[PDB]
Amino acid sequence: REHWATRLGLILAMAGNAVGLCNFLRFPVQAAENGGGAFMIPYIIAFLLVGIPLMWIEWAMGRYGGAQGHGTTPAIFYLLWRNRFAKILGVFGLWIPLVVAIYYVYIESWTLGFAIKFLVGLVPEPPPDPDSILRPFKEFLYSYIGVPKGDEPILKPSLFAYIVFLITMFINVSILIRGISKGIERFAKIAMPTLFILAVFLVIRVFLLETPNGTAADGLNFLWTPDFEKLKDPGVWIAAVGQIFFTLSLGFGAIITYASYVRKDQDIVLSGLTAATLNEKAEVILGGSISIPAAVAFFGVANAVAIAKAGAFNLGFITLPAIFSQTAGGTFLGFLWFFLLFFAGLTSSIAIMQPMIAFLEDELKLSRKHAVLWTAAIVFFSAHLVMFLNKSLDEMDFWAGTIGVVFFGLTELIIFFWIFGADKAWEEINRGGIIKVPRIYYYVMRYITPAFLAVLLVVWHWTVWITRFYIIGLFLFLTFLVFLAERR
Ligand SMILES: CC(C)C[C@H](N)C(=O)O
Ligand code: NA
Ligand code: NA
Repeated sequence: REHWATRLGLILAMAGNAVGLCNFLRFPVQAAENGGGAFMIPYIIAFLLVGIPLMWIEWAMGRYGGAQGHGTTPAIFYLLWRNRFAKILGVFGLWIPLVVAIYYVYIESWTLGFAIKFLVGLVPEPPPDPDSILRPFKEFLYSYIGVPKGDEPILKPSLFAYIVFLITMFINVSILIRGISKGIERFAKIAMPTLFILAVFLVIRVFLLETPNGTAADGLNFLWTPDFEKLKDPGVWIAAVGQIFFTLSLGFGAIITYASYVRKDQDIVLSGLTAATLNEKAEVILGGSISIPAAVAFFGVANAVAIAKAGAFNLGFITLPAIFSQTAGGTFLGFLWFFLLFFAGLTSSIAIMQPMIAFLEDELKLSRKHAVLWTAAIVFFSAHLVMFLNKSLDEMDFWAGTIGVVFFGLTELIIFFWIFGADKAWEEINRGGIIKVPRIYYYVMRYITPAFLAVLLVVWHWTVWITRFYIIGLFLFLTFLVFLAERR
């Protein structure tokens, strides 16, 4: 079984797992929609009551499974809970990452194509009224992905977009087929410093922005001024816990698969804490200080919130490049932004496609080459439904990327800390750690986190069926594979 070569390499690979498109695309939108600073206070709390404990739990479950040669949740749930329903629940740990990747890699291909076109300078040229500049870029995006012009929910991606998607899939395959250390870790050691440097440069350049409508400091103040009145609103807590799940890759089965290659005796407490802290630094500091500060600097706080309500794609692929186009060297700055997004999306897509590869390797005894190639074939085939059927991405992100991840985090917490045991799980978490988990977190993992998640869950066109029917089929397919494994 493969193992990580260096501890720093493991930290950077886990950071690349956590640091992705969400940090720079969803967190600005979710923070601006929930009142700026009024969203930051619960988010941090959700990081302390939900994020870190589930991170440690997934690390421990991954290492525990990998010690016995099982990297995926169908087998790890059965190890922690000897029951067929445990395998059925673990099938979600393969279904969620695959379905998520099916469109995540397409968005990553978007970022790659935009980076290419901005480096070559094949960008729209607006004339010297905000709509006068936003419309050329908007249409620029609409021609790339093929937004429907009429009532039919049919997408028509450009040939360049399809070729760039092929290239993105090829890059993911070239990274994954080389293995854990020689592929994921080696690429992480290069991509993470690049990501941080690009994010820091963009943060500085955006902080240097100022128009008669405001400054980037105004956006930073809007994002960092606490509003204790909105602590009463449950929707802020819903958004905060959901964003924590999305940014820390919790409930996607990826952290478990990555930790399954950590050796039996290696540390998981300090390592996972450092990885989560790096991701939080990148998203909260760097990711949050690019889009929203520039939007506030060019339009003010109210118009920036109104633009953020339009969606993550509209802010990341239309509004920010249009804003950059009004500054000296703005095309190159947009190229830097899209290259940052592409490296983030790549370091996340390899991580969310690794679970299926690990399942095929451990449970069906497929070689790494065959496993990577078959996973790539499945993802590339299924991605056409997202590429051509409108709102299929929305359905996949709702069922697998939103409901599925939260329910799966709750399920893994219940299986590890209630079914498998509380003292056993705690000792497995703290075994071999450079530092020890604070004792209070025990009562956070056993009582506070599941009750929090349950309370928040409780308080929380026909073509959609086309997507649903498909992804359900995928689940069945995966189940059949599990069945075959059990018969082998
Ligand atoms: C699906 C996950 C890889 C997403 C990742 N946590 C991100 O920030 O984009
Ligand atoms: Na993240
Ligand atoms: Na990443």
